[PDB]
Amino acid sequence: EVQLVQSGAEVKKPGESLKISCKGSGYRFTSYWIVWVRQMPGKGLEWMGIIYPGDFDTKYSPSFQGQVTISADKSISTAYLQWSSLKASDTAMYYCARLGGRYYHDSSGYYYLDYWGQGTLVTVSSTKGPSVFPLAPSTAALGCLVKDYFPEPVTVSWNSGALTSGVHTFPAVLQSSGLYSLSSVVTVPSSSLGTQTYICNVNHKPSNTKVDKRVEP
Amino acid sequence: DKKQKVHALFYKLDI
Amino acid sequence: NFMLTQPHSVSESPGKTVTISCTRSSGSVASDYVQWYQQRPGSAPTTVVYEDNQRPSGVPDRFSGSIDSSSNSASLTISGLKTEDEADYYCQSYDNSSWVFGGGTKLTVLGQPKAAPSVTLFPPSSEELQANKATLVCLISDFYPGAVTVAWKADSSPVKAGVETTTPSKQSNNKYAASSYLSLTPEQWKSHRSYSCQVTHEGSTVEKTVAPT
Ligand SMILES: *[C@@H]1O[C@H](CO[C@@H]2O[C@@H](C)[C@@H](O)[C@@H](O)[C@@H]2O)[C@@H](O)[C@H](O)[C@H]1NC(C)=O
Repeated sequence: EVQLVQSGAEVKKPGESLKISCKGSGYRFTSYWIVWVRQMPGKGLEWMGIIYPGDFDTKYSPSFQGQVTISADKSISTAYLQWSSLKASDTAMYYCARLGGRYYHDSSGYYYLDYWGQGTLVTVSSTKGPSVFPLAPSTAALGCLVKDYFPEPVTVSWNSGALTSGVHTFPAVLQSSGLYSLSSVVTVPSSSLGTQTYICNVNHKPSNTKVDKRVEP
Repeated sequence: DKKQKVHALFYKLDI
Repeated sequence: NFMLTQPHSVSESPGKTVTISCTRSSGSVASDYVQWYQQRPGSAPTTVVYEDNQRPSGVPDRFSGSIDSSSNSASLTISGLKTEDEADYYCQSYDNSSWVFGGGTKLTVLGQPKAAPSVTLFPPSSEELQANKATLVCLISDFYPGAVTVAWKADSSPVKAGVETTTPSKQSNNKYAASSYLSLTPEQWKSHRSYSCQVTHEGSTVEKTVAPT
């Protein structure tokens, strides 16, 4: 049974080096190209490069040339992807895949990726508590903006958890600055605005941050 | 011709 | 050098047929072979078409690739749609030894009726403005399928810089939510009559607007 098995998830810091692996079994490793593909979170597939283990022939995407090294060790049937100095932007899922097909130099020959590794997640990432701003109402909707924190997670409750119906807490944006922000909104009886008090409770444990923000018209 | 291109890309005869 | 452009999303009910296009931006599509990949959420991709119209062993004959030179496009047809076909699909070709992927298309196999987004837009708070910052918050929820596009307007002109938008995420009712944030200086905020968050879903655009007052 042909199998490509990749190494486990990696958590690193920028400036560090890293080498992840893709081991092939169930076939002659040196006879088939291995492709590497990157996929940043929530984004599409990007071709990184390709190596033929038999003679170490290697090609890189122009956008990854000089940024990363692709290699192979015949003796243990393993392909590698490695960086000299990781950047936060290297945070992605990385897949290897075998180029199978019919390696004949005539019109019957063909090539396609017929087996894939399971992927290796590489996360390359100091802590900061958020600023919390009331989003005042103007059926009524009111909320809290949780601005510029790091890292995840952040918890939001309303009225110390007494208020849960109508609450929508949104997943965080990861900003180009590298900081996270999220918002929580609750829809309440517009007639209750003058009667009921609304407080969002924001907790960011990594920074020992606890903010209670009253939200009023 | 598309075939010629992929052969140029990929064809290998292993030792 | 070229790009491959795909629709952001397509959908149909079970049993129906869907087509996903892949348009080559420059050069003829027939000049280089096109492959297609299926990627189910959280899983590795699998190849579903190679060399334009060849079906790999193990792939159901419901999947078929073709080339249309007249529109400079490749297409993936998925026939007799099944719930398990729900996935992102990527086309791929070659640019002088380098592999080029299309941006991906989210295929949704409809499991409930299409639902338009609920949108709430908040202006920057007094508190933020006093802290010399300004953020407009556009919250988008209960849409299905899970794909929207968000554009911002300063008055009626497009804003590009300062916009950051989440990917859609599934809610507990199996509809989707997203959010978009527009960063501004307090000066910019006061300098226009209004700002607008415009959310387009299944060809239909939901808009919200706030104003300094
Ligand atoms: C296309 O490019 C060929 C070599 O390109 C190089 O290899 C690829 C994989 C990338 O790593 C790239 O950065 C390298 O420069 C040339 O030999 C060939 O002449 C080029 N063909 C045309 C038509 O431009």
